[PDB]
Amino acid sequence: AREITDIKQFLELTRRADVKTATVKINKKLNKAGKPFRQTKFKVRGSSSLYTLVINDAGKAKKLIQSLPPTLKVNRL
Amino acid sequence: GRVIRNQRKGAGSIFTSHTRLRQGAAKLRTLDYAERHGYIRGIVKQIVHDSGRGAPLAKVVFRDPYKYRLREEIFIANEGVHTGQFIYAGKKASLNVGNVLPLGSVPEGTIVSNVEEKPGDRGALARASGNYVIIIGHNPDENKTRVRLPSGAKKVISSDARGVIGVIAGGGRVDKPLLKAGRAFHKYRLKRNSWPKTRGVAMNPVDHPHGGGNHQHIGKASTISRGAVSGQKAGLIAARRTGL
Amino acid sequence: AKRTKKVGITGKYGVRYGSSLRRQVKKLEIQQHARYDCSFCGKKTVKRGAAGIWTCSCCKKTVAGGAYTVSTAAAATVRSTIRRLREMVEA
Amino acid sequence: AKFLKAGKVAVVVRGRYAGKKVVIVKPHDEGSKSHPFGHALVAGIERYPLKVTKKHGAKKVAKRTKIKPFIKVVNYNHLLPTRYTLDVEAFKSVVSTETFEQPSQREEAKKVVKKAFEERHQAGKNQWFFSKLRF
Amino acid sequence: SINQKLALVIKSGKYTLGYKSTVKSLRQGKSKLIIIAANTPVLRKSELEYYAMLSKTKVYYFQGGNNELGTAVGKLFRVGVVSILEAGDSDILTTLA
Amino acid sequence: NPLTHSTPKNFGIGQAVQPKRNLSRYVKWPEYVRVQRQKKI
Amino acid sequence: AQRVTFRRRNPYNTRSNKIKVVKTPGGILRAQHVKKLATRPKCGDCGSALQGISTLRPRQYATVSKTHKTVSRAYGGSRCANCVKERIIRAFLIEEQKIV
RNA sequence: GAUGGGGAAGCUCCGUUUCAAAGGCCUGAUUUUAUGCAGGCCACCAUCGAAAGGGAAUCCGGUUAAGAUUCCGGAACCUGG
RNA sequence: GCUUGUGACGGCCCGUGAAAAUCCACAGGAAGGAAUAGUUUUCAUGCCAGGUCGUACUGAUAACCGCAGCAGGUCUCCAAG
RNA sequence: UUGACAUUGUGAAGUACUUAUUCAAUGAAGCGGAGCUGGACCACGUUCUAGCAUUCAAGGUCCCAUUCGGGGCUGAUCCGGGUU
Ligand SMILES: [Cl-]
Ligand SMILES: [Mg+2]
Ligand SMILES: [Mg+2]
Ligand SMILES: [Mg+2]
Ligand SMILES: [Mg+2]
Ligand SMILES: [Mg+2]
Ligand SMILES: [Mg+2]
Ligand SMILES: [Mg+2]
Ligand SMILES: [Mg+2]
Ligand SMILES: [Mg+2]
Ligand SMILES: [Mg+2]
Ligand SMILES: [Zn+2]
Ligand SMILES: [Zn+2]
Repeated sequence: AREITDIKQFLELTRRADVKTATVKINKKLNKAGKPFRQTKFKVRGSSSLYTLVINDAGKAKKLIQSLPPTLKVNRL
Repeated sequence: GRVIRNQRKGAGSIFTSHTRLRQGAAKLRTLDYAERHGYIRGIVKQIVHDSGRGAPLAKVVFRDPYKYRLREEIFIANEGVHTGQFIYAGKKASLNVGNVLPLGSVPEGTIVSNVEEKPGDRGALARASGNYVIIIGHNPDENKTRVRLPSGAKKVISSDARGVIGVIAGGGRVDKPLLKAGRAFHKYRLKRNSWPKTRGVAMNPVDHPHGGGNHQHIGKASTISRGAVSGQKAGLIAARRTGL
Repeated sequence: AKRTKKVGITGKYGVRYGSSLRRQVKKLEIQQHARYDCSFCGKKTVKRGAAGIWTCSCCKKTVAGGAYTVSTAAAATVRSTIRRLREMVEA
Repeated sequence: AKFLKAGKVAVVVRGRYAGKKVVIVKPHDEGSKSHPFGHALVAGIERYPLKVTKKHGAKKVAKRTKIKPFIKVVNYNHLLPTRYTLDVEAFKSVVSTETFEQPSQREEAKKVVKKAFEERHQAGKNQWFFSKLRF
Repeated sequence: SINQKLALVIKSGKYTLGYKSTVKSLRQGKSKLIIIAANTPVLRKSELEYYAMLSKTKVYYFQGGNNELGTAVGKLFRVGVVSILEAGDSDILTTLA
Repeated sequence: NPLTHSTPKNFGIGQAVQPKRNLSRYVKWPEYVRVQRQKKI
Repeated sequence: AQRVTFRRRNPYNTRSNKIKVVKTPGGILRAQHVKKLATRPKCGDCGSALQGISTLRPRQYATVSKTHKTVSRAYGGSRCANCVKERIIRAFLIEEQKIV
């Protein structure tokens, strides 16, 4: 129900000690007037709120997936 | 016969006053130390309509002499009183419209309204719109004051009784005809259940002393003595004279 | 263009209630719906609320007055009487 | 015939300081590059000292006599001039146009004004200036 | 006759009409006389007097409302206060007016 | 001396709120108190 | 042409039973019960609406922060700026007149 | 419609703040135990009376032979602590 | 365009068109408070709990009342071309 | 409705008093008498303005035994306990 546009605060949420699950959603959407691109959403399940980070660049998306904490339950699709 | 209409009103079941929308009882301040020795200043906050009353009302705020707060008083507004005006009440108040003074501290011919019959009853006389009391004499030795009432009667009142300088606002109301039954209906909708009225000669003998007969007529003199009992006092009670 | 000859504002009553009664209402209806000068701000912005209540559109001030006019003839006389008697007790 | 001088005491009429007494330090009648209107550089009181009686001990008197000052550029139309006056030579040099538009220089001026106000309040003079207006 | 004296200063002197412009002239010291309408609210009237006292300015109280003061100046709108910047060929400043 | 000031209050009519005074003459006593006093009178 | 019904037991059109028609993600029309609209706080002196104050039902003011319920000035959430200005001017002038 | 009071042989009647000594929440004082004792505050003085008046807070999707804004999944909000 | 909500206005009254619970702001300045240390749970995040009773169905030319599966009577919301 | 008796007492002369009884108000606040100050028997803190008025009250003075404060008188005249 809440959206974050900063990567630095996103990583802080993943180690908030109350976060246990997360999901990755891949969307195939069309841009303004170009070829289709893949859009990914990172959703962090907090105690009170769900935080969604959306990034449209697949190059930076791959790095963020790897950098996720190994102790966090991550659901792919 | 059965109980007649005017007898049934004393039970007060459907004949009580409709007081939901009333602003409150209109009274002067309680006679206190400041009133009887000096004066106290109040401020008019607003002038508002009161349901069932022709004359408008004024909300005046005074300070409490004995503790830190404000006190609200509901007065009957005189002509010329406006919002934001200072009101002075007491023995040493000035002779200005809206001020409350004892009847013994004003000159001859002064026009007053909301006059106390006795000191401290907080206003009994000259309350309807456009009415006033004329002060016509003083009796300093007997501490009395002679006044003229709206009905024309002359009354002797204590000089310590209070009154408000001026005439009750809203005058001239009764000069405009109601012009139809609908406006009469709404007038008494906010007063009491006394309208419309059925004539007694239109009823049956069981209902009214004027009822019955093969013609619609009274049949006996409509002047009824003061000594008659309930159920008989219908018509002109203790009339000294009749006719135009 | 003139729409009525003599009824004026009482044309809303049609032919009812009698000409004499309609004439009496016409005189008082014009007064109560009229616009009056304000003695506090000098503008022509005083109209009636309920009977006896007169409020100025500007300067947000309300004055108690007559049922259908701001000031009655009787109240004007009272002001003169109070003024005359006031000057006889202070000077 | 002009009373908007460098010692006149005025009352602020608007702007988070309404009802607070102030003294003019430097007036600018014919506008400036900014504030294209008549304005003055003023220093006033944000927290008036509390009333002190003879029952209060030495520890409590000092706490109750503290004064919180402020510096502000005010339009002439937002000031209400008075007849009182207060000398400004003790802190005239620190309150200026260069003092403003700089966060570091604002606080340095305010602590200078604080010392002057407290010493003025001691050995009671300009008592009307240190008395909070009731409204 | 104040009306005739006030008329002469209109066509030969410099005046100032309105509350805001009068206060601005008082702060600048260019005012020599202020005329206040009778129906001016007391709070505003007392404020003008306080400004006049600080600036050492003579005050005259007109015997009429804002409608009458506007007509005397020669305008079709109401005027609550008049500020005289400099008299022309009139002697309003040196007389009772 | 340089900090304390004298601010007398005005307790006249229309002035500051009246101070607390002894009102024993005006106390609305219980009924049994009044009866035993009025019996003496 | 889809028709809707009330979602509570009250079947009458009172002030507390007002509805709005919305379309759901399921693709159908459904009534939505709406609360009564709020009223702006008014000035204590002149009665006009106060600038800079949130408009909410009385109980909702306990949930919002104080910055939404006041203005950084004397009488912030009680009197408007013009009425506060009149109070200060009147207070100064009257007290000066008392001395003289 | 109780109480305080006044009626009535009595069943009961009047009246609702009334000719009444009408009641309790902030904490200080105590480290014997739990609340005696010290300034002040407040005097408003039962209770009943609306499934259409006033009113703190939830939505979508799915699910049964028959239940759902109540169950399931997901996503929120309020109050008290 | 239809239905409905809402805003700024205008007309009308000898008619001017509820109350209380409850929530908030301000005025006031009693106390409480820092330098090797304190305070704000009206900023954010995190923890726990939320009782009791109603909830099926008809709502009418057959589930209500008229002796009945009676052409009568019985309050209201949604409204396509 | 009118008269008589009871409630029903106190003083004077050819109406007077107070306590019974009756009416009214105030969360029973300033009553009665005297004494100061002023004026000529009366007054004895408040009238341009829609502000403000509350912490046994500041000040003065006398005590505690100094510590963060407490206690009298005065400020705010005495007398009678008849709420008016
Ligand atoms: Cl009848
Ligand atoms: Mg018949
Ligand atoms: Mg008969
Ligand atoms: Mg007969
Ligand atoms: Mg409801
Ligand atoms: Mg009963
Ligand atoms: Mg109940
Ligand atoms: Mg079902
Ligand atoms: Mg159901
Ligand atoms: Mg049956
Ligand atoms: Mg049956
Ligand atoms: Zn006006
Ligand atoms: Zn305002």
